[PDB]
Amino acid sequence: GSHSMRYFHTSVSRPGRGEPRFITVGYVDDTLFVRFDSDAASPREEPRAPWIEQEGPEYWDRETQICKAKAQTDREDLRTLLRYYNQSEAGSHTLQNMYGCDVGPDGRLLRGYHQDAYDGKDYIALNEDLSSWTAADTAAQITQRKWEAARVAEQLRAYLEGECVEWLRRYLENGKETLQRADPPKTHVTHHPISDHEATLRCWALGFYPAEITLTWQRDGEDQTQDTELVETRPAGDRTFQKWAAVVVPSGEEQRYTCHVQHEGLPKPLTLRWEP
Amino acid sequence: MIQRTPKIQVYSRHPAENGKSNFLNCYVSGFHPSDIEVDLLKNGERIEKVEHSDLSFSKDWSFYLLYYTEFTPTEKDEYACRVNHVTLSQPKIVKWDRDM
Amino acid sequence: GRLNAPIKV
Ligand SMILES: [Cl-]
Repeated sequence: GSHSMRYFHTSVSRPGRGEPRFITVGYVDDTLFVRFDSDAASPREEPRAPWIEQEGPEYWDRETQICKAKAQTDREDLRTLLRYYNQSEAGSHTLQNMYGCDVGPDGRLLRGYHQDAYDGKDYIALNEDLSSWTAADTAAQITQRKWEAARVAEQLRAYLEGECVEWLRRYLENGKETLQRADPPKTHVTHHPISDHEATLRCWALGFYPAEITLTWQRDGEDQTQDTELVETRPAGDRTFQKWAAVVVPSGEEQRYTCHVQHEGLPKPLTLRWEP
Repeated sequence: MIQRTPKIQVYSRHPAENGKSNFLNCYVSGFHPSDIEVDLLKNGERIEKVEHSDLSFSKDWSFYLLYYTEFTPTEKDEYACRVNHVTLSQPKIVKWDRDM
Repeated sequence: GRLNAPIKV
């Protein structure tokens, strides 16, 4: 189907405790494949998926150089942002960046991204045109002016439409065993008495990849959204994900409730009921 | 400074079977700032050598981490996750429940 | 593979 490649970056200042820590990770879809941490003993970008291990020494050297240089520019950026926000040097602050591409089944660019956040808030984002910017505030407009002057968007567009897309195609081929395999959810319903008057029904989805899934409960065919406890999809640690959805069911109503499961690894959505 | 308190889930990699080796996970998500402390506990005492994922974040910029260790559940042993973050006035302890 | 263009705010 469609696919994505994303790089995530976080720098966190720590005044009086050395220089900001820089951590970046790369994903294809929901698969982590590279990481770099400036607090490592010998910081290098390191593989995290089997299909990237075959890249040769020039790849790792180049990627490591890019990471180290971004750690440095982020430290300069944290200093600039203290100025732009009139902040003191005393506190810890955070700078986040994400960029990458989404492609369709034919490998063509669907959308590119490049966006930043400061202290957990949107700061500046490249728009979907890959040519203009959305600045969150008057500080980010100062950045936008500089990036317009320097034609930064054009350099990002060139990467996002070219290299980004081409790397993702390469990775999807080299990783075709796993990146191009959906693992469907393993599903079941459990029953948990609460009192004489009610019990929880919990609908489980386990072992699935990728992470996107829809789990819902209906009663007499009506969605129970407001009355469903839906936990965040969570990693199992074996590449796969888990999720559950629970409803509080009055005594004797169990067969009126149905759980519905949608996932790309399922040829047809599933319907499940409690089976005593 | 904005702050977002962590969501916390403590759970196993596979459905628990007493006496069968498994992994105990604590997934913390939705939080800001990124400074967070997470322990895994066995009968109230910290488990040594717990590993964790590298810091990453969601579409909304909020951070997430997975802490994990091998464990072999039994009928009587109690497991938990203890989290500290600036949004919390005291550490939050979430007990492991094999039915969640 | 990563973007190589240095960018400062
Ligand atoms: Cl470094």
